[PDB]
Amino acid sequence: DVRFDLPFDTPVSEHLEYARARHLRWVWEMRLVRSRDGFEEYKSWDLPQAAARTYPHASADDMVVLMNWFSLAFLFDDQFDASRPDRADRIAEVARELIVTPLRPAGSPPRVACPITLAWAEVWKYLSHGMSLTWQTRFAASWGRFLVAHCEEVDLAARGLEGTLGLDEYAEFRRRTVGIHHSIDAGERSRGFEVPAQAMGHPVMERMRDLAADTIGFMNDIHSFEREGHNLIAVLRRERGCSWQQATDEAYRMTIACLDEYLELQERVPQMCDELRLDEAERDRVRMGVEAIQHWINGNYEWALTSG
Amino acid sequence: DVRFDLPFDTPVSEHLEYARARHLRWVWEMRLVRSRDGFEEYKSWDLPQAAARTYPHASADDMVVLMNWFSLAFLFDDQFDASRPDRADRIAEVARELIVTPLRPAGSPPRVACPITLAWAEVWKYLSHGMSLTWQTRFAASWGRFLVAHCEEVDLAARGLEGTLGLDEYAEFRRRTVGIHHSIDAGERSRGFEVPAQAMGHPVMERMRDLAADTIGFMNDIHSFEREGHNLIAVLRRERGCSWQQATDEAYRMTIACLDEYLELQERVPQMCDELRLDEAERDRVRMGVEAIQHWINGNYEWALTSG
Ligand SMILES: [Cl-]
Ligand SMILES: [Cl-]
Ligand SMILES: [Cl-]
Ligand SMILES: [Cl-]
Ligand SMILES: [Cl-]
Ligand SMILES: [Cl-]
Ligand SMILES: [Cl-]
Ligand SMILES: [Cl-]
Repeated sequence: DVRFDLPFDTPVSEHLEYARARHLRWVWEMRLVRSRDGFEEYKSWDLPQAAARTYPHASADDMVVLMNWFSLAFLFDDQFDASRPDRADRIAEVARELIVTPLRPAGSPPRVACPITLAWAEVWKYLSHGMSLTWQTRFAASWGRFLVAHCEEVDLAARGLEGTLGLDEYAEFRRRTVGIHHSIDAGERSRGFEVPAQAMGHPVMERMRDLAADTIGFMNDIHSFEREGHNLIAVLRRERGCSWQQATDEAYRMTIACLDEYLELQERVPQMCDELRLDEAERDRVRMGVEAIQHWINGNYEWALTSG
Repeated sequence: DVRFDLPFDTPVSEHLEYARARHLRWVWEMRLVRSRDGFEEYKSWDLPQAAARTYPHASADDMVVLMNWFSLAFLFDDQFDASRPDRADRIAEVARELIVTPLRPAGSPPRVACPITLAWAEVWKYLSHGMSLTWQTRFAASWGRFLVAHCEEVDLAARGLEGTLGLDEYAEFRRRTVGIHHSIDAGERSRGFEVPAQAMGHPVMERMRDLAADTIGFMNDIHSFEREGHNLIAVLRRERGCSWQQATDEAYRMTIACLDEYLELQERVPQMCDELRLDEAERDRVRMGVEAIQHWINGNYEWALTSG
C-alpha cells in the first residue's frame, strides 16, 4: 500500500456533522437517490468528509452547499440506466446542461430538466452568490473543461477504447478529467476572498494548478488500483512491459516528481508577488489561494486513506 | 431615419478585398451555403465589410479568420430546415456544441458534426492561437453566455412568446443576445495584445462593455425596425402606449443616454489605471482595449448605414 508523506498540515471543518445531516436530507429532497440501497451506497463514499477536509474554512451553511455540490459530480453517472443503448448520448446531453447553467443568470431553469440539472441550477445560485464576474467566468470555464473531458471518458468506454491511451496522452487527459481546477476555484467562494486576477494568470500559479491536478489524479489512480486499463498503473505497465510492482513504483515516482515541482513553485510565490508589484493585502489573498490548493492535495489524500 | 453622430474616428482594414475573396470561397468549401441563391443572399449582408470596420488592425490572414467567424453566427439560424417540428431543439443541440468547442483542446473534433460545428472547430483553433489561458477562458464564457441567450430567443419565438417582454426585461435580455462581449474580446486576438486582467475585472471596464453592448443592441433594433414585437421600438410603444414616432424618439434617447454614460467612463480610464498602479506598457494595452470597444460601436454603426 503506497503511502505519501506530504509536507502540509491542514485544517478540517468543525461543521462536518451539522452539514452532513442537512446534506443527506437534501439528496433525498432533490431526488438524487431513489432507494434506500442507493442511499446507503452513496453514504459509504463519505463525501461529506472530503468536503470538510477540502473546504475547511466554510461557514456552516456554505459547508452544506459544498457537500451538496460535491454529491452532484459523484452521483452524475448513477443518474442514468446503465444498460440503455444510447447511455453515452444522454450523459453528453445532461453534462452540457450542467455546462451552460453557469453561463445563464442565476435562478434560471434548465432546459433539460432532470433531478441532477435542477439540483445544479439550485447549487450554482448559492455557489456564485457574492462572487465577481471574473471568478464566475473562471469557474465556469474550469467546470466546463472538466465536464467535456468527462464526456470524452464516457465515450472512450462506450466505444470499447479503454486501454488505448499511452502514457503521455493518458497523463494529459487525466489532468483534464480529475476536475481539480474548478475545485480550487471554489476555495475562494468557501472562504470569502478572490485571488488577484494578475496572479491567477501568472505562469507560476497556472502551473501550480496543473501540478496539483496531476498529483491528485495520480494519487487517486494509485488508490483505486490497489482496490481492484484506464489507470496510471495499468498504463505504465503496458507502456514499459514491466511488473505490476515496477509499474506501482513508477506511478509513485511520477507523483512525487509532480509534488516536488509543485513545492518548488510554492517557494517562488513571494518572487511572483514582487514581479507583479502586489501590495500586502493582495499578497495575503495570494497566500490564501495557495492554501486552497494545499487543502485539496492534503485533504484528498487524508480522505482517501479512510476508504469510500 | 435615425442617424447618430458618434465622437469616434475609426480605421478600416486595408484587407477587405483580399480577405473577402478567400472568405467567400471558404463558405462554400465548408458547406455553410448550399445553393447559388443562398450564397447571393449571404453576400448581400456584406459581413466582410463589418469585419473590416470592427477589427481594423488585423493582419491579412487573420482578417480572413475573422470574416469566417463572423459568418458562423449569422449563418447559424439558416443551417436548419425552418419548417421541421423540433427546430428549436436541434438549434440548442448545435449551439451547445459551439459552446463546448472552446472548452476542449484546439483541433479536437466536435461530437455533433455538421457544417457549422466543423467550421467552428477550425476557426477556434486559429482564433485561440497565441492567446493566453486567461483570454481563452474569458472568450469562452462571453461566447457561451451569448449562445445560451440565443437559444432563449429561439425558444421564446417557437413558444409563441414574442412580444411578452416588458421594457426592463427586454433591455437586460438584449444586452445578452447582442453578443458584443465576445466581439470585443476578439479585438485582442486581432491586434495582438491582451488587456491587463486586473483592468478587465475593474468596475469601470466591466460597465463599459455592458454599455457598449446596450448601445449597439439598441442601434441595431432602431435600424432593423426602420426596415419592416421583439424590438426595442415595439417594446417601448407597448410599455408607454405612445405613437410609433414617440417610441422611436424614446429608443433614440435611451441609446444616447447609454452612449453618454459610456463616454463618461471612457474619461475615467486614466484614473482607473492610477488606482490599479499600472505601468506605462500596461496603460498602453488598456488604451488598445478601449479602442477595440470604439471599433465595435463605430464600425457597427457605419456598416449599418450601408444596408445588408
Ligand atoms: Cl475553505
Ligand atoms: Cl466537484
Ligand atoms: Cl498503448
Ligand atoms: Cl478578496
Ligand atoms: Cl483590430
Ligand atoms: Cl460574431
Ligand atoms: Cl408587456
Ligand atoms: Cl499584450
